[PDB]
Amino acid sequence: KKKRKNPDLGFSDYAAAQLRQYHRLTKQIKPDMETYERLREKHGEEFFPTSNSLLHGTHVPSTEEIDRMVIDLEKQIEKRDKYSRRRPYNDDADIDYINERNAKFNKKAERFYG
Amino acid sequence: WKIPPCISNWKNAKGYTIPLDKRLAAVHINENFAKLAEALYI
Amino acid sequence: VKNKAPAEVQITAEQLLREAKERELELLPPPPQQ
Repeated sequence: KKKRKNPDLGFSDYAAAQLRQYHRLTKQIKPDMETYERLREKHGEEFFPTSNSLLHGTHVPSTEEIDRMVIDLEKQIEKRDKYSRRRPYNDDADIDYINERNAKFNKKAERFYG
Repeated sequence: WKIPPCISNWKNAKGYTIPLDKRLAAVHINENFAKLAEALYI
Repeated sequence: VKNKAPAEVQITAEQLLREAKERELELLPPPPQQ
């Protein structure tokens, strides 16, 4: 059995959050060594190109593949859509604001003047 | 590096309500006054 | 006829602010979907 934890911190740079998300997505993927070997026995030495070494024009993908990336796109898009968790419209406390822009400005002022 | 917002006492461009407290926030006396005043009483 | 006599609760400010807040004066009705 296995165990780990990862706590959230400051967004410090957009890079940090991006990196966390990449970690998760990367861990998810599971590759088929079948297709890997199939692709391998055709091309051989072309498999291991340096930045500058080797070249074959284009690798054309079966559509079924393309569907995988499209699906992952939609998933990540949703997960990103949920970035900001909204606090429910609570009327219970005292109202001094005149509109929602004013309500939010009063909230930002509450953070900076204690 | 966070920048507080300004609430001015002159400009309220959008007409926003701010509580008196946050609206608000954004003496010496020498010791020779005693010697002068008491010298005068005497 | 007028009767001057101490009222019951009061007309404290927050009440004015809440009533003006609920006057919604001109938020706007939404542009109609057609």
